[PDB]
Amino acid sequence: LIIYDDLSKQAVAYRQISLLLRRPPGREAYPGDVFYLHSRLLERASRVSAEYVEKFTNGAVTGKTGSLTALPIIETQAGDVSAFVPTNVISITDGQIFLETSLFNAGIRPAVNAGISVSRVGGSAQTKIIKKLSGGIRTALAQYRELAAFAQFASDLDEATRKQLEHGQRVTELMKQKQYAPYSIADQAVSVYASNEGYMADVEVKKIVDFDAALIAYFRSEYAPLMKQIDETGDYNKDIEAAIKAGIESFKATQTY
Amino acid sequence: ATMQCDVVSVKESIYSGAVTMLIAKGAGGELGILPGHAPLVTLLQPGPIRVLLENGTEEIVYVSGGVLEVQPHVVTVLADTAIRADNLDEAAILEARKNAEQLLANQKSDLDSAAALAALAETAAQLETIRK
Amino acid sequence: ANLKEIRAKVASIKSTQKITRAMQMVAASKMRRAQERMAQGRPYADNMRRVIAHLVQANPEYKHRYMVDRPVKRVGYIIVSSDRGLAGGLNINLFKKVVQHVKAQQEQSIEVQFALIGQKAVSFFKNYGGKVLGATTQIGDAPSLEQLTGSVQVMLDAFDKGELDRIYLVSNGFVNAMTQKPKVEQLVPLAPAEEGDDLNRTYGWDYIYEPEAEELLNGLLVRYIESMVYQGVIENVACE
Amino acid sequence: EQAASTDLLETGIKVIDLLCPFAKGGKVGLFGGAGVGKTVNMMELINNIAKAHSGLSVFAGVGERTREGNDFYHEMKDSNVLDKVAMVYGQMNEPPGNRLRVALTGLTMAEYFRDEKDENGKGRDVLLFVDNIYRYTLAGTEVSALLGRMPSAVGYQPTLAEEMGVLQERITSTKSGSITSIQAVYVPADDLTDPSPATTFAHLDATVVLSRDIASSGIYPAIDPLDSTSRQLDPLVVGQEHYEIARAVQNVLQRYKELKDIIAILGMDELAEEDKLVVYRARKIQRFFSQPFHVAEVFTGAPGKLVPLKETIRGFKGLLAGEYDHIPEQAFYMVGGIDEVIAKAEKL
Amino acid sequence: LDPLVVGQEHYEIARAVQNVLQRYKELKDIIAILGMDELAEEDKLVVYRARKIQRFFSQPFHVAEVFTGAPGKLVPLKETIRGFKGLLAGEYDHIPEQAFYMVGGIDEVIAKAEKL
Repeated sequence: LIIYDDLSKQAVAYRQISLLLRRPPGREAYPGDVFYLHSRLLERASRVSAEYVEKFTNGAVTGKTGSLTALPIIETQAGDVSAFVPTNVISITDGQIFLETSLFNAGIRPAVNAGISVSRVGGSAQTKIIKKLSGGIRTALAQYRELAAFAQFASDLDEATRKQLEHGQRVTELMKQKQYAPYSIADQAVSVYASNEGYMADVEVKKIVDFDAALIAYFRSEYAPLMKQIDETGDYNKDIEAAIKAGIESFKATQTY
Repeated sequence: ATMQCDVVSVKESIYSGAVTMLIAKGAGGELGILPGHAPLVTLLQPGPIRVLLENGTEEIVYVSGGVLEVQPHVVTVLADTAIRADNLDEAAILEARKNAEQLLANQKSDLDSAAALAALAETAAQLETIRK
Repeated sequence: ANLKEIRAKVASIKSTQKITRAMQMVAASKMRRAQERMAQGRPYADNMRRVIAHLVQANPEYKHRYMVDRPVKRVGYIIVSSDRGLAGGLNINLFKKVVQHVKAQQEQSIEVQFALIGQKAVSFFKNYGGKVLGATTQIGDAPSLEQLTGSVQVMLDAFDKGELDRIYLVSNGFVNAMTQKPKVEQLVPLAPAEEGDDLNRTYGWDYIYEPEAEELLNGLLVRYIESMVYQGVIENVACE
Repeated sequence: EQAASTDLLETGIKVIDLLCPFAKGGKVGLFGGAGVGKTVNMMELINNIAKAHSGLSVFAGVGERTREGNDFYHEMKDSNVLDKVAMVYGQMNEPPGNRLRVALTGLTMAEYFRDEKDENGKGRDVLLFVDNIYRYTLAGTEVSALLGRMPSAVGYQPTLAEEMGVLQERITSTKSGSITSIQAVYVPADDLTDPSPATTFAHLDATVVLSRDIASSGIYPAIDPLDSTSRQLDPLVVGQEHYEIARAVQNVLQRYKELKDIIAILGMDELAEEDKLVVYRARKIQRFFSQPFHVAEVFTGAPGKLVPLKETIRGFKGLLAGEYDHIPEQAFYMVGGIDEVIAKAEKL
Repeated sequence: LDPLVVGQEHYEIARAVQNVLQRYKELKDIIAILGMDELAEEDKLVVYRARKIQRFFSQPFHVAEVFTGAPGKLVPLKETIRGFKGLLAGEYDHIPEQAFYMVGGIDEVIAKAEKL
């Protein structure tokens, strides 16, 4: 896995070097070939077949594939995503994660904009349990996006729409987290299952983070073996579902956040 | 079978379907099918007006004050959506003297009896309305 | 005129259009609900007409107290308006027309009184001052009849005491969805009537009116007058 | 050299042949990203052209991602469509001089396929797919910048239109045969005023807009029935009856679009018979627009249907008239032609 | 500005202040198109607290007395934290926003409000 902290400063350095060679200028002074510069670098992150690995290793390795993951970073000015380099790089990648300044100041810590963010690979890059449980997040967030403006007057709306709005609010708050504290597959699965099944309809919106953290903490001390099975295997089976449900029921029965 | 029976205290009405005999609470002795002419109009007791619909079918007949005007081929009842009162003006003045005065506050302290006062100021409100 | 402010302004106008459209569809839903509501009040209206025709045919030989006619002396009015703003200006149009009429009455050397039912009417008229016997506000959509019996009853009492000579409704009658006409129409006309039909076929026997030989009429007419004042209330709710 | 009278090319797809009819020698613009089965539609067209008109197809990729190209090749091999198509790829990691002159390479093969005389002449009808002509214009812009030509207007090659006429004009219906073309178009900065889309739209004859909303709904294809247009949907060329049928279904869908906000915010509890009937007819039409393809028979197990145009016209006329106001709406899902619907309904 | 460096209370105070101001930055267009009355009370509180906070971040300087002619002031950190904690809590909601201008410390705010 490889990460480039900034490709904008590299582009600026390339522009400086080219302009000192007096190569023909262009929009924003950029030289002729800027698309090629980032395209040839970003096309080398690929997954190779077992035959390629065997040919390269001359048979020393058999039945194994390889994979290089890339995460370039680009900075935009004032929110303009239509500039030259950002448009060059957006068309090359297989996805985009958009972080908004207004969301950061508003209190959304991971600050992702789910509306415009896209991933072309899709559900083909998830474990079975994550792929099974992921749909209830997207449905809820889309519905909350559509119904957001109706917050002021909600009594006139029917009960189903109000329930959708409440679920959207709770889910949107659950999406918050802390830096230097990555979650594991088991914690993500437990949280998403608790959200989808509706066990957090009782709790207040403001105290979602505390409830989530306490529930995750209880499981890792009480159901650590189950978590180990989920972490190593990742397969989702009737028994795993029943165990998760029973554990969440126990926590809600006997604990104080 | 009665031709029709209706009561109208609210935007909707409660209809009776072919009342086979006309019995009402506080009947007054002229209960039954059209006598050729009704005896009178009376203030029926707020007690619910027991009425049996066709084949002696009883329905929810809770009344809050009933005025009944039967007639050949016409049975009409005037009822109250709320408890009935005769000259409830005392509560009317009670409400008026407590809500308006509290609401008005200085508006009641001012109580400027002049109506065509500063008609140019009302025209100024009009010109504000003329403003976009 | 920099690009950044243009972009921000476009985004903000898009959002504001979202909220205003939400308001528009909520208003449309309540508009259909009102259309039904009135559609239900129209039969309430024509059966009020039926019962008053019944009573005026039942005893036109006697004379009601309301029938009395005396010269105009300090006539007060009934005004109704909305609670919240954004009404497009029909309240202001009603206020302008009623103030023109009352100013004409003032120039006729008769002062006027009024009652206020809408919050905007309370805030506007009393800011410039006025004469009021009673008022109310925040009755809400489709309010209980007993909520607003106070104003009609107090003005009927004022007429009974002899200070009040006449009162006219002031409201906006429905014509079309977008056409609302301020209407200043009388309300206590002494309740005159004239029926040349239905006496031949029926009503020859009339009734003994034992409970009330002539008393009931006044109760029937007070129920009547509260009926069309409620009708005007729901009407103005619909057109607002 | 080429003499043509408008002559529709029948693909066999219902919604396209009804609302956006093609024309032998036309150029079609495809709008939409990934996640809406664009490749599935392209494969279906490739299969249908050979099934009906005995026509081979050519695929030309301009600046294509390598991963997507590999997936496309493997999936076409899986679906048994690769035997009838040729391929020419131009990758992103190549210099712009390669991604520029690849459309001509595909075009030469398509033109040769057109002019292969069958017994008793009759030439052949062939297709050409271009992955993205926007990247074609960008390749031109970068090449012009490399050679040092002075910038034109807003950051575009001095010579842009001349080049797109060189490309797009050769896709025409000649006397001995025909070449159509299906092209995907990218609109920069959501600006139709930009010079590149403006130069593009002067050559298009139809526009197909793929919607993510319909794809999420579960009806495939998800081709938008309110935003797609054509230059053949006139009372003269396509026939009057077709014209008013299409117009009627369009304003019915328009009414449903205007009413769906109300139906979704405050439900269907409102009482009005006419708009309820409009809603039911709109839902029936939406389901009826879907049909099963011959490409998914292998993964699905159900057979495809190459519905002829006349059956679509007759079924839509009957649906608009009100004769099929009793068939359950579930009887139109993926049901092919018109009658099939009836049996499917009588099966239930 | 990290919870490990400044502490725990300081971080929460700063985040709450920035959140309130950012929320107020987006309610201007709605107030324009529709009346102030239209917005709910949970946003009336935000608007008023944002105005009060915008003026309370003002203080007179020792150096710049030649311009205004008012004596300079100095405020320690703990007074700042205490005042902002009290403000975001809803206390000092009855003091008019005109008493937060070039007044420095909170007790000076109280005295200046009393003088009005």
